[PDB]
Order: sequence, then C-alpha cells, then structure tokens
Amino acid sequence: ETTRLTATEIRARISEGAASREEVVHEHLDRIDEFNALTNSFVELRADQVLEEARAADREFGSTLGGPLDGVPLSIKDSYSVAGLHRTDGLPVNADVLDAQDDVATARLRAAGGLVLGHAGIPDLCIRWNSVSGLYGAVRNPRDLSRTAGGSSGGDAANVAAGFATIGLGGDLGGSIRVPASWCGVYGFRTGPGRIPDVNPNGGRSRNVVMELMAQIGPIARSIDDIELAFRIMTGVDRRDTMSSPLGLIEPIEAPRVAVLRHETGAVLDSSVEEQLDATIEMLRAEGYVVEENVLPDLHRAPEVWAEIVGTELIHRVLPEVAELVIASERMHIVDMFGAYELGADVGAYLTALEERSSIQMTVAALMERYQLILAPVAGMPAPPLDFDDHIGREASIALFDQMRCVPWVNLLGLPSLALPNGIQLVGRKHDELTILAAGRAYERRAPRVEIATPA
Amino acid sequence: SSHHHHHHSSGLVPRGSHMASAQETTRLTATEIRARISEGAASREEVVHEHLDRIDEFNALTNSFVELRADQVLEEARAADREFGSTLGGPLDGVPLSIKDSYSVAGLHRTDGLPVNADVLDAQDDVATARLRAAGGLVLGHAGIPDLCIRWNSVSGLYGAVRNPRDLSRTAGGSSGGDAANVAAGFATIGLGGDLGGSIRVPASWCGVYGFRTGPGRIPDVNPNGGRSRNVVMELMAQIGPIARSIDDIELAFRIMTGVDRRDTMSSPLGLIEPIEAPRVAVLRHETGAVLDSSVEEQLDATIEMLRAEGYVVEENVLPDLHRAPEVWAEIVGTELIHRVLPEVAELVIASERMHIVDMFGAYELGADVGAYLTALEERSSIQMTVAALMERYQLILAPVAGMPAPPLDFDDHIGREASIALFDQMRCVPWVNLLGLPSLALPNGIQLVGRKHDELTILAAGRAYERRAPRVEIATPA
Repeated sequence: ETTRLTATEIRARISEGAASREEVVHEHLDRIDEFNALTNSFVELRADQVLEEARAADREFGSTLGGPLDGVPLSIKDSYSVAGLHRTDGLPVNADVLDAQDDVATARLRAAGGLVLGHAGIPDLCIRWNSVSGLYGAVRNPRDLSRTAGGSSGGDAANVAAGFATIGLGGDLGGSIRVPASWCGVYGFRTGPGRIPDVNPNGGRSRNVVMELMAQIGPIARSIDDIELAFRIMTGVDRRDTMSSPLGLIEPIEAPRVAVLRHETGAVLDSSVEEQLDATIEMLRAEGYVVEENVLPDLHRAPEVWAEIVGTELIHRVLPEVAELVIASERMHIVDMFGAYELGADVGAYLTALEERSSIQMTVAALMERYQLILAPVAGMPAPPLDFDDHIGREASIALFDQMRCVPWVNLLGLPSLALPNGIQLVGRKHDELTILAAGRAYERRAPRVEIATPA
Repeated sequence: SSHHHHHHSSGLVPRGSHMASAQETTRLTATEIRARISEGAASREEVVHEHLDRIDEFNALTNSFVELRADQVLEEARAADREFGSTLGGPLDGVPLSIKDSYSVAGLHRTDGLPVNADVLDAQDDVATARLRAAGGLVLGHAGIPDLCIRWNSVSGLYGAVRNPRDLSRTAGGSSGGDAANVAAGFATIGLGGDLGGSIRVPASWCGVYGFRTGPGRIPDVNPNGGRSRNVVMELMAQIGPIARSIDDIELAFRIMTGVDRRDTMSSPLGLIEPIEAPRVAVLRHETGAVLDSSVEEQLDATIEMLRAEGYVVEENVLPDLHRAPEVWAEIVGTELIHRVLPEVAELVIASERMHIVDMFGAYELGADVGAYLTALEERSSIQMTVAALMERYQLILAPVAGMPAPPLDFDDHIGREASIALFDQMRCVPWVNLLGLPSLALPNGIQLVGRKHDELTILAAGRAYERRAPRVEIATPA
C-alpha cells in the first residue's frame, strides 16, 4: 500500500498508471479512519476537499506528473495556516478561527502538487515536548501508545510514523521538530535562518524578534530524499518575513569535520542513547567522515540561556494573558520547568542574558569553522510515558530539562539541524543545510529503512 | 606643467596657466585624486602631506581628527610611491581616510570618548578598516565622537567638542561627527562611521556632506581585538557606512567594504542587488510626528522636484500614522541605556552625556519591568511588518533627516526634560530607519532616501537624481 512508501515511490506508481492520485489519497484516509482514534494525531481532516483535488488532477493530467509533490499526501501542523482549516494553538477559545489563506510554506507545498489531508495535533501554545491540547487531547506515539509522541510537532511526527501521510510540516523553537521526529522514529529537519519564510497572510500575533530568531520551519519524513524535496520546495524569499533571505542554497562542503557533543552542554544521557550516539559515530566514520570526540568547550550555559530567555517571556508576558485559556498541565509545565530558569521581573537581567546569547553564538560560530558539523543526541532518553511532564513539580522538571540539554542550544544559536530516526542529530552552521543532509544520507546508507508503525 | 598633455577641449589658454588654477587634493574627490596620481602630477606622499598640513593648520578649530598616525601613513604612501610610482594599485589607492574612533585601526586606540580607555591599543584593524586599507586607502587617523556614541553632538571627555567646519558655533552632529567634520573640512576624502539612531545621517547632513547608512548583511562588524558582546536587539539597529563628498566615493567605499565575514552573525554572503527599474517614492513629512522647520520642508520639496525631473513617480500623503516608530526606538534604546549602561559607566562619562541620556531617553524608557520591554519588542516587529508591506509599493521613502539645520553647540547641553522631548520631536524622521533595519542615504541638503533591506543600489541610483542637479559639495575652511 502507498501508506508504506516514500514520495518518489508513490509518484512512480502514479506515473506508471498503477495508482491514481485519488487511490493514493483513499489509502491514506482509510488508514487514518482505522487507526487515528488510537493516535489522535490528525485533529482536523479535509477528506472530501483533498479527494476533489486528487480527482481534479487525475482527470486533467492522468499519469503525467505535474509539480514535484503531485500525488503526495501531507500532514500540516495546526500552527501553519491551510486555507479552509482551523488554526487553534490547541485552545478551545480559538475553535472558530478558520483561515482563508495558506501560509507561504503551505502554499508552496500545495502549488507543487502536495495533497494536504488535514491538520496535526499540538500542545496548548506549542510550548511542550508532549502534544496535549484542550481542544483535541493527547497525541499518542504510534510506536508505543503508552508513550508521548513528543512536541510541539508531535501530531505531524505521529502521522508520518503511522503512515497517515508521507511528509509532515512542523516548526522548531526548542526541539519542536527534532524531539517528536526522533521519539516517533522518523526524520525531522529544522532548517536554518533565511531559507523558509514564516508568513501568515491571515494575520498572526506580532512576535518578539528574540523569539523569532530561534524558530524555524521544517519537514518531517521517512527518508532524506523526502526531507530534501520538501525543503527545496519551501525555500525562497518572501519579504513579508523579515528573517527571510534571497540567498541560495550552498552546495555540500567537501570533507567536513564532525565534532561530537556528548556531555559538554551538561546533558544527562541514558546508556541506550549513548549507544546510539556511538553507533552513529561508527556509521559516519565508515562513510569516510573524520569524527572527533572531546573537542568542544564547556557549553552548559547554552541550554540555560535559552531557558532564561524563553522562560522569562513565558512567565512575564504569556502566562499573564493565557493562564485561564490553557489546560492545567500546560500551565504547570511552564511554571515547574521554565520557572526554574526565568530571570525575574528586572529588565537588566534579561538584557544580560541577551548579551550572553550573542557571546555563545560567536564562540560556537568560530569553532564551527573547524567542525562544520556537530553530532549530538536529541533527547537524553527514549520516548517517555505520556505522563512524563504532567504535574511533576520543580525538582523533576529540572531533571527533565537536564535530560534535554542537547536540544535547545541549537535554537539559541540559530542553527539548522537534522534529527535522525535513532534520536541523534546533525547540527550545521547557518546556511549549510545541504552539508547536513549529505551527512544524513551517510546514516541512511547504513541504517535500516524507516518502516511505518501500525498503532495497536 | 610642461610634462603633461594639455587636452584640446581647453582652447588657446596656456597649459601652465590652466594648471595654476589646479586645486589642492584636499578639495578633490577620490577619482580626481587618483587621476592626478595616475598622470604623474601628484605622488601619494604629496597627497598625504597636503591633508596632514591642512589638519595641522585647522584641526585645533574643529577638533575632529583626534588621534593621527602621520608617520605611519606617510611611510605607507612613500612605500607605495617607491614601489609603484604613477601606477595605481587597488581601487582606493591614493585616497586619504578618516575612521571613527569606534572602528579598530592597528596602532590606534579605541576609546568611546572615555579617558579610562586611552590605554586600549589595538593590534589589529577591524574587518571594515582592513578592507579599505587592502584596497589602498590611506588612514590618517581616528575621528571624534561623543562619550558612549549616544548623542547627536560629538563631545567627549577625552577630546572635547567637535565643531562644525561650516560654522564653528554649531554642532557637527553625532555620533559620527568627527568623520563628517573631517570630510566637510577637506581633512580626508572619505570617512567611516556607523548609524544606530542617525549617527551617520545626522552629522553628514549637518556638515553638508553625503552619509550612507548601509543595510543588513552587507558590511560586517568584526573586531579581531575582541569587542564587547552586545544585545542582538541593539545589533539589529546599527550599520556601518561611509561619509563622502560625492556619490561615487560613497559607492566606492561601500563596494570595498561589502562581503561576508562569519565572525559577524549579521553578515551575509548575499551579493548586491541591481537597482529596481522604476521604483515609486513615498514622501515622509509629518507621518512620524516630526516638527520641521520651513527651510527643511523647502529642501524636501526641492528634492521631490529633482526626483520627478529624473523620471521618478513621487507620491505625498500615502504613508500611515507612524508616530510610534521613533518612540519605540527610544523605548528600546532608552531602557537599555538607563537600566544597563549608565549603572556600569556613569562615573566614567561626562555629565552632559549622562544628562542627555536621562533628560531625553528618560522620557521614553520603559522602567524596570521586563514585561514592558517585551511588549515594545513585539511592537517593533509589528511596525516592521507594516512598513515592509508598504515598501513593496513604495520601494523608496524620501524624508527629512533632522527637522532643523545644524543647531548651536550647546543645543543638547543640560537642557532638561521638556526641551529634550522638543528636540526628540525635531528628530522623528531619523531613528525609525534604525528601528526597522533599513538602509538610507543622507544627502548634503539634509534629506534622505530610505530603501528596503538589500536595496542599497536602488537608493544610490535615486541619490544621483539629486547629485545631477545640485551644486557640487565644496569643502569648508574652519574660521
């Protein structure tokens, strides 16, 4: 069935006349209807509408493929507007927010022929590594339904892992692509500054530049070719996003040196995660990369400064506004974890943190002239139980943060990173996305192909 | 004179007679200096001596060149002469430069105007300086600044007050006042400054020269000696750029300094974008709430007519109410100055600088609550998005710089809160440009052309509508 196949494989079936686009969509919709009650990962569907799109293309063009995503079913995170779908942030108060226009990233996927099946589940506010909302409930991991799918792009990761869609669209502010992609055993690519514009023609709330500098859009998929396809389609300037650039993609570096991050950000790692890190080092070396351990300086401040900057804003701006609109577990995750790092009410403390961010960014940029890739864990543990961050208190929330210290430094410093299905990531410099994907292909050449999960 | 051709376009007059009107190189543009060197009519050493001699005669009046490297630059010039003669090297070979105190020059001190920093001797050039020197530029020295580079009046504890060479009773502006004054006085051909709240445009306009604030990505700010770490918010609002007496010299310096350096997170490898075919121009007059003198409105109107004559479509009364834009700049900058900067350096800065910050920025600063600062950062993003959308239709904005011509030297000296608000209101066409991260060219008549991010060449092309029609910029002799 096409639910098990990559985008290239689906398109080959269509071009050979072995499947219609409508048949492909029906296969995915039927699988969703069978298993989505268990994962709760597709939270809003557009079944009739996407079948009409598929049929339209079948009738007009038949087996001739149009754009590069023609025939390919897609999952889109609730956060990214899709014309005719609701954009809620997980909140019951926003249940009536229905968008007239696609976001630019979504529009590019659809213009290329992509078939959007619906919107994917998220946590309230998209601030959580567990996709639990007031409006839709909890996303459950298709690999083990007792476990979190991660977050904030947990629904998209779950949809791709379950074979409900071929490619997903998420975003990453504090691991929000990489964490759920790894915990659901799929690829998740956080792009870097400039490449994919974040433009919502329906009117978003205005954001602090500091927060905008740390967030990037990216695809989730079961193969690197699908990651790259979606990445290339979405890349391109749009001057409605200040952060967008017309700079082209840069061809992969010849013989990049790889530095290994293990404990240098202070992360607390399970033995099983250390074993995957070691396995990935082995794979890269067998593919001819030079990989070096114990070359990075003490970077424990990097995830801390992320939490200070983000936490101060959540505690002093966001919670005061939305505390009554979010589920209690969301409020308490913010208070329990981000409350441990927030800087208090004094603007001077926040300004000092912003200076430290710049200092760390410059230090890491300088060392990445020698080590153009950093290989690191994503999470310090495999997918935890659904309740792992539910009303756990301050002490346990500090422990959770310590398990996640290989994640948010990437956001702080504005770097692209590919999460691999084994929970290890490849981080690159700004603008060096294709170098990252080349290293990803080295892992892909060595590890078994990603297979879909059947929720049970 | 007899060693040169006397071109036939000059009918009848003796060659020697014609040449007896040839002005000293202190009056010439970079192209004219280079033509004289290439013809064998001047050596580089001669050019440098002419400038250093003029500085020695008149710099006690302007106080604009604050730290010279006379012996060193003379050695550079002699070395280039001895090796290469009348053959030009790089595109800036033979051209004397002024560099703002802020930007490292190897063997000079970077002080921020503060006597405590008189021992900060830099071993290396900043990247921007290095690029100018590698192209052949001859750095004469460092130029004057205000304490902390936060003032539209270049007054320091270390060097005293820069005075306007066009009228010594008036301010030269700031914070790049020394460089504007050096260029206006004919002490150097090109100056290098920076612009956080008008710090190039204001002194350039008040000194009657061109000043170009470049935009995001183009010129890297890299100090190999180790600068202080800065808030990204402040970094997003500041850009380096040249000050000169012609647009060719602006463009030459800009092109030399442009190029990626990954030691500056804001630097981009993006190339220059060719000028837009037929950009529409929007006129900013009172839409940011500025209080404008009649004389400034007359220059704005004159410039509209020059642009229309060149073929630009120029529209008035098309901008929305943008009075919040300069206010948000003052809120963001002021809060950092009052809650971070002054607590650390108040004892090291001159009282008039501290009092300018309290009197003016204290009117806008947000207090100690981080929530208020975060709110202002959101508003900055909102305004930026709004203006970016408008600038898809109006790719250039024509605006005053200051609301008045160069004020008296004491215009911001211990003036108090109410007078400081009035001064801010006169300057409201200035700092919105910084807030939103936009390039802008200030013309010598105190009017500016603002463009979108990455659109520097479109701006310079529009500036040439003025240069084609206006009298050439002439140097002033301080008296």
